[PDB]
Amino acid sequence: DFDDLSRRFEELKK
Amino acid sequence: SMAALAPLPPLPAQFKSIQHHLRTAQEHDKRDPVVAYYCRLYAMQTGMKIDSKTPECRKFLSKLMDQLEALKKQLGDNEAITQEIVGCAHLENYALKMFLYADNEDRAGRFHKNMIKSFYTASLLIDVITVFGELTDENVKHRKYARWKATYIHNCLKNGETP
Repeated sequence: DFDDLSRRFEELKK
Repeated sequence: SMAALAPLPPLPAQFKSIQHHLRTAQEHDKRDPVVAYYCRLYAMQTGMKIDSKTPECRKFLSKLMDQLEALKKQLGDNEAITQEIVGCAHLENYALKMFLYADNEDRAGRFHKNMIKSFYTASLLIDVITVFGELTDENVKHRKYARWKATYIHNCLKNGETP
């Protein structure tokens, strides 16, 4: 799902 | 002493499939924080795939993300964290080292918990490096071989027979 947790996860990878 | 690095909630039953990857993470918190970090990163990615909305699962993943954010900050100026290529190699090569340790024990006919755990942990670490993208053929081959050996040798010793 595209939720706030997946958005935080993507930020780690940046 | 960062509060976010303190223990997580109990693992939700939904996340049984990443229990051993999380255990590997915590066993490396002192020994190798790079491994500790990427094992958690895999657990986070995998847990989100499984269930990010059931309240217990959402709470667990939220605390895991807190801990990942804290741990990334604390690792600071670390090449294996700032450069994905190096992080992947670090984990792949650590997996290879314990794989080759276990292989050496196996070839010598020395069967014991440590080499069983080394095979199994190598297989868990190859799961983990899927966070970096598609596995290589050799990755797939090593994970399969390592997990087969861990299971096979464990079962033989449980039954008192030489593998």
